[PDB]
Amino acid sequence: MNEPIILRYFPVLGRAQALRHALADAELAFRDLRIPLEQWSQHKDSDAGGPYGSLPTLRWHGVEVAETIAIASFLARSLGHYEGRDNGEIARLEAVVSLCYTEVSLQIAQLLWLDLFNPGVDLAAAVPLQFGRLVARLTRLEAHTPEAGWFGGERPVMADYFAAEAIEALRYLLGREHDDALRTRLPHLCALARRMAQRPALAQAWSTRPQTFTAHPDEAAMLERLRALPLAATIG
Amino acid sequence: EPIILRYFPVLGRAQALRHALADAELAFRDLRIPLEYGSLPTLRWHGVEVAETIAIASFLARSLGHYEGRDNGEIARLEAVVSLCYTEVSLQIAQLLWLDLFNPGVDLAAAVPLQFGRLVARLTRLEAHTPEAGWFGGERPVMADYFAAEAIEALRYLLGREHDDALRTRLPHLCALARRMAQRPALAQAWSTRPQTFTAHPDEAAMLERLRALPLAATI
Ligand SMILES: N[C@@H](CCC(=O)N[C@@H](CS)C(=O)NCC(=O)O)C(=O)O
Ligand SMILES: N[C@@H](CCC(=O)N[C@@H](CS)C(=O)NCC(=O)O)C(=O)O
Repeated sequence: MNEPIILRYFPVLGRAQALRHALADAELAFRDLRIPLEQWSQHKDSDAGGPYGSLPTLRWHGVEVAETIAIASFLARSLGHYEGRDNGEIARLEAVVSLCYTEVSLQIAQLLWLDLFNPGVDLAAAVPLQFGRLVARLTRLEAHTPEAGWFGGERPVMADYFAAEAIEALRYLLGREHDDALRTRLPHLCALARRMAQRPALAQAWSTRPQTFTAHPDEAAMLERLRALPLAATIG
Repeated sequence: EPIILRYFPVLGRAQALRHALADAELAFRDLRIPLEYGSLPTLRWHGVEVAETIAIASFLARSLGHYEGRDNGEIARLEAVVSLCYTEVSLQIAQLLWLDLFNPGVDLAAAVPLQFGRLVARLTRLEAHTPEAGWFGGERPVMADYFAAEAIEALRYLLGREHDDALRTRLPHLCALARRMAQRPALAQAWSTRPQTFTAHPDEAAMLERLRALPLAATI
């Protein structure tokens, strides 16, 4: 299993799934190292945890990299995603990653952890707000999402991998009942996520896709509480 | 003005970007939009519209020559500092101020020490890789420096002056870095027009009072 590329994260989707996709889709051999949370207090102050004792981390041919956003940009540079692009075009692609990570992936995770991080919170009041913000942000991304192909043009770049996982994150939270509503509000992002799921070089990644979004002890419990709430009316 | 930064008249997501523009040899309009992807901050730079705080930081890093002569691993160390400082510290400080408006019904006495605790631990990890002299950029400041210094000011803003002594004790090199940044001559005008509130909260003053009444210095 001894790879010169190593991506380290927990056995969950949260902050790293897009990064897994970028590496698999470039047909790089890499070790998808999934560190269990029970074993993580051992890795915090070791090399796997990196300078800041947090995940994800990447090792790329001897070079250690930390933090999801920095890794994304490092990979974009390393895979040629910015070749022939001026700073303005690059910044547009980095805005997409940044928006998907900050406003969607971290927020979906916060919604799942909301009880344990905000004791006594009224889910029925708090969720519609935070969720409504989250959909509003994706709604604006959708307005600049191309009808065909990728943010990267004829080929996918980091923005594409993050945008597709932002849709899967949202779909995971809502459940399959509400696919029709998503397709109505986010048609171009939905279609892009579908295209990404069909890429042959991602077949193994889909095959080994992690089941949960965070390491929440009972995430299934939290979801059914979240899905009891009227989130569909927020979309429409 | 060919360069315009648009944000609210508050610190939150933009002060570090104001500092990067001011510290460079550059005229820019600091456009401050009354508190009343359709989101801010935005930057216009010689005809180019840029959005999202992190992407603006990286755009300026490229434009201002911050990454010249650095390999990709080096660039990514700097970019991770910006990302830690903004997403794990500055954004979370904002979250604490908005906490009971966004999480109606929350018990602050249990919630805050935990979230404030995580936030401090992150900065303490960075403290260990902060230089004793100079900047993350070496001889001159880069974006990492501006964000790191605003992360400290954010924390200080939240605690209050009483607990300054304990901060230096926990985070000497970041405290020194932030101090050094404040005395850069090129930033004097920025400090002169420095906004007085961190967020666009309806009544932040009142919210601060509530937060400081909790046992916050215990977290250090
Ligand atoms: N056509 C399907 C759902 C289509 C759909 O909504 N697909 C999007 C969600 S916006 C998606 O999940 N894409 C990933 C995939 O289907 O592979 C149905 O009849 O319910
Ligand atoms: N040491 C001074 C206080 C200055 C101070 O607060 N220094 C650090 C504490 S972390 C700081 O935040 N400096 C940033 C600044 O000068 O704006 C005093 O007590 O008279």
